[PDB]
Amino acid sequence: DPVYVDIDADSAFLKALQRAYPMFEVEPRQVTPNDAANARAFSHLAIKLIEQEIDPDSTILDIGSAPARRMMSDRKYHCVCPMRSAEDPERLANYARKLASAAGKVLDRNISGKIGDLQAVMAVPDTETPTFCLHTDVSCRQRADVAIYQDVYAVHAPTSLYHQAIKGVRLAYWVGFDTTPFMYNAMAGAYPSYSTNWADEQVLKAKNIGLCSTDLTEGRRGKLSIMRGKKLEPCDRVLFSVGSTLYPESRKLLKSWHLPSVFHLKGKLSFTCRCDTVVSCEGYVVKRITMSPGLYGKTTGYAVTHHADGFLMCKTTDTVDGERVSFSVCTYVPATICDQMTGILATEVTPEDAQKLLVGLNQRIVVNGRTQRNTNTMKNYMIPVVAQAFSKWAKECRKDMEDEKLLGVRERTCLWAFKKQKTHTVYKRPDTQSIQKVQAEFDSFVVPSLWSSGLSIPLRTRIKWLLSKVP
Amino acid sequence: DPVYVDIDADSAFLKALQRAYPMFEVEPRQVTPNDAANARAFSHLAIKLIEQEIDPDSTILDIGSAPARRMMSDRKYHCVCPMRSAEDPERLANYARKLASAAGKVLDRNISGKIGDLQAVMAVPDTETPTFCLHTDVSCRQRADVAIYQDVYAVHAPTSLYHQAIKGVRLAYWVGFDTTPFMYNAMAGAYPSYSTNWADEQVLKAKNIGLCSTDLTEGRRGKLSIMRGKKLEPCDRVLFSVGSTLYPESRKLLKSWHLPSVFHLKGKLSFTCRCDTVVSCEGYVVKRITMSPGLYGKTTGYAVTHHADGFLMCKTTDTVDGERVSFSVCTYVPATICDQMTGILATEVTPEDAQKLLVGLNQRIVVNGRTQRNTNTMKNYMIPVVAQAFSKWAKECRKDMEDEKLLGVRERTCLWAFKKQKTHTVYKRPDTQSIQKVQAEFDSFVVPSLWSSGLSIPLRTRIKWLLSKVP
Amino acid sequence: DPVYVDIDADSAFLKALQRAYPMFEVEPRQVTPNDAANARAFSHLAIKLIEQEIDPDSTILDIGSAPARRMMSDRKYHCVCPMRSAEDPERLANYARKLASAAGKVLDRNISGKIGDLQAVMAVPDTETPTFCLHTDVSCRQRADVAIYQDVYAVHAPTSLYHQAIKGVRLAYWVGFDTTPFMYNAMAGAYPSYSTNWADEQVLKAKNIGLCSTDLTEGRRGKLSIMRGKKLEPCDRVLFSVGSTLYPESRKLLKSWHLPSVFHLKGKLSFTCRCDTVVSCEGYVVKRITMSPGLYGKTTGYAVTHHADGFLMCKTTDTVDGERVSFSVCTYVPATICDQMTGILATEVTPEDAQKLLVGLNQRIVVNGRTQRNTNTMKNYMIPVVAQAFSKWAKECRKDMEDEKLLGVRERTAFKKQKTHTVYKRPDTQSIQKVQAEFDSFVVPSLWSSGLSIPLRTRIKWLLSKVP
Amino acid sequence: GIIETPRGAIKVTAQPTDHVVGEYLVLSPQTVLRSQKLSLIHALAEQVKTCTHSGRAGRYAVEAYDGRVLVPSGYAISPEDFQSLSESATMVYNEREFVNRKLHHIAMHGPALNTDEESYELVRAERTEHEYVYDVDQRRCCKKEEAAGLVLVGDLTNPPYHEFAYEGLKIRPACPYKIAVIGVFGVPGSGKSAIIKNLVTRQDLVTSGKKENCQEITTDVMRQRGLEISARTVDSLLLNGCNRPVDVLYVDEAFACHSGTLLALI
Ligand SMILES: Nc1nc2c(ncn2[C@@H]2O[C@H](COP(=O)(O)OP(=O)(O)OP(=O)(O)O)[C@@H](O)[C@H]2O)c(=O)[nH]1
Ligand SMILES: Nc1nc2c(ncn2[C@@H]2O[C@H](COP(=O)(O)OP(=O)(O)OP(=O)(O)O)[C@@H](O)[C@H]2O)c(=O)[nH]1
Ligand SMILES: Nc1nc2c(ncn2[C@@H]2O[C@H](COP(=O)(O)OP(=O)(O)OP(=O)(O)O)[C@@H](O)[C@H]2O)c(=O)[nH]1
Ligand SMILES: Nc1ncnc2c1ncn2[C@@H]1O[C@H](COP(=O)(O)OP(=O)(O)OP(=O)(O)O)[C@@H](O)[C@H]1O
Ligand SMILES: Nc1ncnc2c1ncn2[C@@H]1O[C@H](COP(=O)(O)OP(=O)(O)OP(=O)(O)O)[C@@H](O)[C@H]1O
Ligand SMILES: Nc1ncnc2c1ncn2[C@@H]1O[C@H](COP(=O)(O)OP(=O)(O)OP(=O)(O)O)[C@@H](O)[C@H]1O
Ligand SMILES: [Zn+2]
Ligand SMILES: [Zn+2]
Ligand SMILES: [Zn+2]
Repeated sequence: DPVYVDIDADSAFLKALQRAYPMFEVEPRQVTPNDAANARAFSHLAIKLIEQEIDPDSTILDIGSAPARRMMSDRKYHCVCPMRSAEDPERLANYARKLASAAGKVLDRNISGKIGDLQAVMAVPDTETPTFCLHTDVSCRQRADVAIYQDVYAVHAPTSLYHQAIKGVRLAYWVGFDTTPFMYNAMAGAYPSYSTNWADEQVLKAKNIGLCSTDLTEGRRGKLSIMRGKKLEPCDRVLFSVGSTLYPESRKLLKSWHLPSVFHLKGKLSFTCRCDTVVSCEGYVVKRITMSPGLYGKTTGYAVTHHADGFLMCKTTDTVDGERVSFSVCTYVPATICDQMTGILATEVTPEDAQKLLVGLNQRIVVNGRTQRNTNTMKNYMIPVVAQAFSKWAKECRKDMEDEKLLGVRERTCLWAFKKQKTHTVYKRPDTQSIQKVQAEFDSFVVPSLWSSGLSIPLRTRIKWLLSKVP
Repeated sequence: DPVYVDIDADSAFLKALQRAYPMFEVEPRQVTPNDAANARAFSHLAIKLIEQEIDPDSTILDIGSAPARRMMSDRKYHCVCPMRSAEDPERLANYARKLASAAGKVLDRNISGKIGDLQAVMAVPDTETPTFCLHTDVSCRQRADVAIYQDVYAVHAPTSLYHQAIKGVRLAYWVGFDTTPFMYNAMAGAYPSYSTNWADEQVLKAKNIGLCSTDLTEGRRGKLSIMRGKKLEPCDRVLFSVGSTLYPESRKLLKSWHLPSVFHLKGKLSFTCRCDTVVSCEGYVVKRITMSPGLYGKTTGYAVTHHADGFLMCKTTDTVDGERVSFSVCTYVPATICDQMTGILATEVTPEDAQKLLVGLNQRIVVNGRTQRNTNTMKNYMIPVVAQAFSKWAKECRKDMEDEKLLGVRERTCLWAFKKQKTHTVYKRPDTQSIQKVQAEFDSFVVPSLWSSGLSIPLRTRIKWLLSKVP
Repeated sequence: DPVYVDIDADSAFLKALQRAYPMFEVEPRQVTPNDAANARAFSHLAIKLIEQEIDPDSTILDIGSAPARRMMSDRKYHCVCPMRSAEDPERLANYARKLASAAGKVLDRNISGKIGDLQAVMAVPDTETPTFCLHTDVSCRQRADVAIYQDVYAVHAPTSLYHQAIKGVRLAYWVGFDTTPFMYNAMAGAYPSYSTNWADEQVLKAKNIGLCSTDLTEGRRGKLSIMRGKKLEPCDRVLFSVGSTLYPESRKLLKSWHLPSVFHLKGKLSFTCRCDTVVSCEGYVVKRITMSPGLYGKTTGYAVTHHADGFLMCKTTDTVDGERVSFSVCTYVPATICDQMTGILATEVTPEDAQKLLVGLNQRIVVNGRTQRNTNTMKNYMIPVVAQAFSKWAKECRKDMEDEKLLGVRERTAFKKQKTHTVYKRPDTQSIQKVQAEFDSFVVPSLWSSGLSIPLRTRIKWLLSKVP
Repeated sequence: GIIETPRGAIKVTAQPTDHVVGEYLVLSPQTVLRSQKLSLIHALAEQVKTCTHSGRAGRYAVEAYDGRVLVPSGYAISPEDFQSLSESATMVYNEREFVNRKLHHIAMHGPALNTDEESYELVRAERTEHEYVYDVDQRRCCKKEEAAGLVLVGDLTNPPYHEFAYEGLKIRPACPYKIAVIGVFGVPGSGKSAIIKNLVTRQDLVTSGKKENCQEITTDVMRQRGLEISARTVDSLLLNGCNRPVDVLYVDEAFACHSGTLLALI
């Protein structure tokens, strides 16, 4: 019954894991020094929680999953495995090798069925098999009732969900990052608890952000370019870096998963949908979607996010390829730090004073008999940018206290125009909600195409030879 | 006898629950990290108290309830549930699936009767049965004795009660939020103890309230205006956020449940009825209404609310979509903080000075000549607004002492004009009552409204298939 | 023989309650989080004291009572229950349900007789029965020995007592609030020990009193008015608030119960009566009245009240609907607080200085960590009013010593009247007032009409149709 | 539990099911002080006190040290014998963990450099030429049970003499024996040695004194007269089980030993 995770025994992330999963008990057991250990521990516990609340003897659709992970599970899985990625061949070869080595040593795991399923598919690519297929989400023609997504950011959420509901699916799950920073139209950000940094294509040559690179120079007073520019706005291309692995993503598909509370799917058949958040821990969320046939209720087109920790978004100045520009950066702040800062933001503080006080509140020296250790609450490299945000916030709130307006009227006079004030910092305190306007009515989903066999003969021969032995 | 609640064992809300329910023994056990755990514990205990108070073998009506919650009970329930919300199809499917999963495991309850009841209704939708029906509150034709409203905000209180009374109902109950803030015509507010925030639709783009969202701007001097404003008053649309779930509401239907002490319902038949409050805990109240035929006594049309905690309403200046405006907000303050705050409020105190003392007073208090922690702390994100409100109140109380006037006279300046002094805050101290004027005579109840079904073929087929599982 | 009260086990009201009833022993036991627990504990103990004192062989009359709470009693009660309020139908239905439910189990308290008697009244709603009645206190024609009033403020007192006397009643009791604040003609007041606040209709839109409600949208100049009032004087209508319940009252009927020590009743027959106070505790009093035929002695027409704690009345300035006015308020002060401020009040003190001293004396006092002042002796929402009164009282006392005058003479220029803004009655002090002591008005408010409806009769009879 | 005093004499019943060794009751020092019935041994309760704390963490980290008081139970004895019997049993119980903590303290922290603690080293759990060796996981003395981690050795680790006395309390008698206890006074080695040397009986065993004293009499009787008297020692006689009762007992130099130990020995 104990659940074992690959976390160091002295890590401070263990306490956060326990409060997020109070129905389990977690014991650390480290076997490898992976650079993204925290990002994998959460995913492991999420799968265990889902399987505990799913009715048994029911088939499950797993979209875009490596089949080597669902081998020892006692449930029924149908893996959809297209071959449009650069690391698919390794996963397929590893799955075949592990399957062959497991034959004859495991009593009841349906190993023989899996072996027969793989051989049948390799003979005819277009065949359909209960445990394996090479179609896409909109091409698979196998009926089920539960669908599971895991770290998928390459599909359109309304279009993909509609095709699943046609086959008769009434439940779905999603595991991944938090979409809220991308709804604010930010340029760069970071998730410090999981050692993840993301940035835009146009700021990859910055100097003082999480993910950048530059070089030394002397500085010249003249240089000409054919691009006038004069406009720095976010684009559709975004780079992700989790640990030491790179992932290219797109903004349009990321924002499509910020579903509203209630929405309708209208087409040949009609459905009514909902969306809830069950687990949230410092950036990772788990979502549950229910689908029913018919058309009921009314829609409002609003999305609500609940903040347990502080959320910051400020404006910074940096040099990109030698030129000084300005953009926006977002991050997360622990709740304990935010509560202890309430006293000093009642006055005006310079950035230097804020930085010094934050350092004192963060670092402590701990002695255990004769050993000495230094302990930190949050990562140190984000302190300078955070200190700037508090200084600006404390100044904007004061100005509202002298220019007091009348109650119930709008000031609009020499000309009938109203002045718009400047804003440089958005700060969301703990126990505060944010609301956004999105779309709730979806009509067109027609995306016809032709299916092409994504496989090669050299790969087919290698798999067949590997799956050739008397057991 | 012990009652279990899904609350953390180290929370500070357990003390408040014990004080509100001295006839029970509550102890905590946690199985889910829900974001609205405090709002469900109160509802669970309220139902237990109501069931104990009333005698057995009495028929009870539920107005818009989930039948799955009353499956395991001894009392005779009659569930009235139309199909008017997006959650209705999900609730019905859950009820059918759970009912068929315990056909031969529970013998004490009337499981067989419920299953047969569901099937009979599914045949034709116009059947009245002792357990299930698909009508509204003014279309059901089942005679009972007790009616229960649990978290119902979408009905008119006088009209709904009259239709229940003519069928022979003597007692009723209501469980929900306090409606006092909405009689003061506030623009936004919060319930800190239950992580609930509400705001008007016109101010959803604010910056420093519990429910808002804005972006960064540089400032545009002068803007185009096709239409003219100059008016900023609350409208009928209000949005609620209980932890992480969104609920739209209406002001007129919200204010209809703030009934006076005595009122008459005179139509074809006449009744005389009262209203009392039995349980109140930091925002949640339980109301009891008893009807009786005939006309007796005289009415006065006054409503009284008793404050066990401080209630505040101040006027603040904020920036909505880049423009400076002013509006009013309201909140609750713990009693302990208010009592310790009396000493310095006899002089003039700046908002900065008040903020510093509130932060310090949030960690230590003095009781019975000794010292301890507060243990009844208040949320930090609302301290800035509270501190400003106290300063205005102190200033206003010092101008009345310097303007002493003669007893028995009222200065007037044929017209007679008298000046009105300025008031910017309203503060209701603990152990103080509020009295207001409402309506106490209702006669117009004529609503000749027809009825129509709301089911569909695809949903009916699914329910029949689920109930077809005899084992 | 212990008595159980429905209050908290750590409430400070236990010490006051035990001291007022030294012939019992009080034990706490809480089963309901009621908002008026203090007000119900006193009434429960008051009835117990009265019951044991009287002869258990006499007949007792109840005026406007609820028969439900008189079921489990070994005495004889004649309940007078008219139908003139919205609460009576609920009480009558509850009485019928309890009688049928407890039939055949407790066969000791004469349950069968009560059940049969109730049915007889339902058939003919004009008969007089030993247990139940449907007339008023004037129209009832039952003879007894003792009459009991409990929280009755809607009956003229000299008239009601005379009608009881001619039927052979020699003793009476009354339990209710103190009527002293209404003799000083105040505008608003409070009873902080019982969470009770009252006010007049003309000041219901105040800002800094215990029972008011104001608005926020304002700030303008000029409000045209047709009538030129210029007058603020108390009117008949007065509203009460006990916990979270509202009660309308009238000043004239409230002042009629402030009876003098000796008074005469004249008419067809003559009687002499006396009034005495037995129990007093921070606002509730218990009065005993005796009647005797004939005329004896002479009257003086004076009423005397004894103060065990401080009684205060001052003048305050507030804004009603936006307009600044002035009126008077009153409250009660604990005796310990009054004693400890004797030395401070020797000179002139600023109101803000007095407020700080009061806060320290109230919630910041310690002696050994055992008793102290329970860290809350006086409720914190009445301190600003009290601090203002002491400051004005001290200032006015100093002016008296600076205007020393001769003995036995008065000066006329034709005399000047000074200004008074505070009346302060210290503990161990008595107040005297002049009232009427001779009554001879034999009014006959005799317009009898039943108030029972056909649907209500059917429901009551149906509840008693089944014997279980 | 309850303590009965039948007509002056004091006897204790062992009805509590708490930690008991042999026929001796174990109870906290604070319990003894708060009882007027046990006022005869209140002096020992004060002495065993000042040695009860609940550990400490930080720069100066220690472990909880708990002491207990041992009293005989089940037998009706004189009140005077109750005092001496408690002292002997209690002292042994407090002695055993005093050494145990010292070895455990060295393991977790660093041994002192300018001391003698370098005689204690950390040794692999496999190479265990030490017949008895002290372990850290269970903080006892054990022969071979695969002590995980890294095992400690030392000087007193070789013979665990402190551990050889904990089990002795299991067979420790409680009822004193009634017999004419006579004694010879004066500087020894004049006639009292000769009583057990030249005119000792057949069934007597020379177990008294130090191991050298036990053997000298055996060599003295055999060389001078004979009579084949064997030789055991006090430590072995007290720890190991006894045999056929001695006819007449001629213990010498027993006044060095504690009186309570002699009472159980007889
Ligand atoms: N932005 C983004 N993050 C991903 C994606 N896939 C996985 N991750 C995250 O990267 C973290 C570490 O990746 P791994 O668990 O090592 O991936 P794997 O399944 O073991 O196999 P590899 O991708 O070859 O390393 C995971 O926990 C995911 O949260 C993706 O496609 N896009
Ligand atoms: N303003 C408002 N509050 C509600 C309503 N319904 C429930 N609530 C409250 O919000 C809380 C949320 O309830 P949940 O924890 O989601 O449990 P549930 O009501 O059984 O299931 P849901 O349908 O998801 O709400 C409830 O405890 C109620 O106190 C509503 O219709 N309007
Ligand atoms: N001013 C005034 N006070 C009353 C009246 N009736 C009762 N009270 C007081 O209200 C206090 C609180 O009692 P309630 O909350 O009314 O409940 P109850 O007296 O037990 O029974 P009900 O009259 O049915 O409410 C009582 O102690 C009375 O002293 C009245 O008619 N006028
Ligand atoms: N339309 C789809 N339906 C089902 N699975 C898909 C689909 N598209 C991709 N996948 C699978 O999900 C994973 C993502 O494939 P993708 O083409 O996005 O690789 P990529 O070039 O590295 O881009 P990214 O880093 O955003 O994932 C692949 O393993 C793929 O098999
Ligand atoms: N007139 C009615 N009588 C009985 N039940 C009703 C009535 N109107 C609505 N309900 C029930 O209220 C429940 C939820 O409220 P509603 O139908 O208004 O959904 P909504 O659009 O989300 O609005 P709200 O936020 O107030 O709940 C539904 O289950 C519905 O059955
Ligand atoms: N003349 C009377 N004789 C006996 N009982 C009476 C008489 N008048 C009123 N009562 C009873 O006193 C109780 C108080 O009802 P009341 O007539 O005073 O009207 P109310 O407005 O409901 O109460 P109140 O005016 O005291 O606030 C009722 O139960 C009523 O039956
Ligand atoms: Zn497939
Ligand atoms: Zn129905
Ligand atoms: Zn009568």
